[PDB]
Amino acid sequence: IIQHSIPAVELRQPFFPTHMGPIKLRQFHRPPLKKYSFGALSQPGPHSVQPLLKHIKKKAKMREQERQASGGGEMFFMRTPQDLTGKDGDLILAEYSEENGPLMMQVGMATKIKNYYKRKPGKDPGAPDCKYGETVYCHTSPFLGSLHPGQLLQAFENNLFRAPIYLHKMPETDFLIIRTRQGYYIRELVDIFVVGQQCPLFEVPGPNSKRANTHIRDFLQVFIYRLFWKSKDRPRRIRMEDIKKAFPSHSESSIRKRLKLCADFKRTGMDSNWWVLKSDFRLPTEEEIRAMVSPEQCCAYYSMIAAEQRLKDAGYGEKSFKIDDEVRTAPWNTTRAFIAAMKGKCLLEVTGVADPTGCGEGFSYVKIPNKSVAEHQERYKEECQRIFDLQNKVLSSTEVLSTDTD
DNA sequence: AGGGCGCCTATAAAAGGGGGTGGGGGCGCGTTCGTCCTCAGTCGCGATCGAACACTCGAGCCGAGCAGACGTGCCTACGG
Repeated sequence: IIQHSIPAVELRQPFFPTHMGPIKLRQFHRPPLKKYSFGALSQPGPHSVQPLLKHIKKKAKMREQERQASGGGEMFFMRTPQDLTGKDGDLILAEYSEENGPLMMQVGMATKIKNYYKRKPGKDPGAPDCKYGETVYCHTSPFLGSLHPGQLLQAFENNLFRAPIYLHKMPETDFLIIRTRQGYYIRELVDIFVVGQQCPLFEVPGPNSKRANTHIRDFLQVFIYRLFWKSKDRPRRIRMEDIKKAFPSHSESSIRKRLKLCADFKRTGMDSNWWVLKSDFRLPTEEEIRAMVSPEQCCAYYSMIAAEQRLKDAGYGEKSFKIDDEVRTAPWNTTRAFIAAMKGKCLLEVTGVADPTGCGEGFSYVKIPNKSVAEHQERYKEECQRIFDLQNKVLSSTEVLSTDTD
């Protein structure tokens, strides 16, 4: 059970962008430092980097007191955008080995760490302890390969994906800088996980699929309801211009569709007119709005449009998505293939063009039929096992390489 | 107790059975070989079932056009 932060659950901006142009899609999950137009750090010259130690201790203390003040047990702390800052709480880094994994979290979403352990035969004294995560004793593997007896494997686990992770040490040279309009802050950060290839648990839709079109529609609908809720006017009213600015690729006519059932156009002598909430229309509750569209569904959709943009950039037209190698790497194909195989509907290529590492240390998620048929499945498991073990060994290794001069 | 007289030894030849010994043939029984049958396995042929592909129909979405309303500008008429 995953409980996301309130800003994420509410699909607030900027945590959940309403629109992304080509540039943003290319930079998806890699935001570049952009200059500020105003505020302290818009100014030239040196700027102080501030310590956070007193602040970190204080927030931990305040949070624990709030915990004891009601009057123990479990509390949920991620209620406001302010609670999501890197400025307090314990922090880890996670570095993703896939250049563009099929699903990624937005800021404000939650994930668990699970410590998968397989018992040694006979008298097992229990799993080793880890600094992070909750131990899970598993007789069957949640991955493509099987755990060996006595093997502990850490992993990220959420509704988008499961992925093995490997704990490493941050280099002694490195610090985390947090940057706001107001100043820089610095934190020590020692724990950094390498993330291995994802096992997708959520299916990414194809471009212009019914699923995709239903999603943008519903997301637009949610944004609209939230606009009415934000309005302080009675009767509530919103401006077309504000919707168009958030959804610049929607025609005014398609926006009028979403508005015709809940609101009335009020014309004024000025090129700004209002849509006023109908007096017999009951605005959906917070709880009902949340049920309309989940953060996971937004993540699936984002994955599609970003991939679609990268494909266009590489010369692959919409008619391409009998199929080109590059199109096989698309998240709508890889997630579909992996999930089908998880349900026993087919097997996976494993060795193939969709291996995200390009060098045999990752899996190619491409459907092959279940179609000597005990040898067919034993060969699939053997190959899965080999790559599974290879990935764990390479990504957990502390060996120092050796810059490639090419 | 001893002399003579009986028998043995050797020679030829015939008569005919009968008896004895050895070899061959015939007859009967058993063994071996061949043929047939049965069983099992494999291959081929035919029929039936399942899967895949194609075609048709319906629904939805998008776009374009028209109408209405509002605002602004220009011209004409009315009022002071």
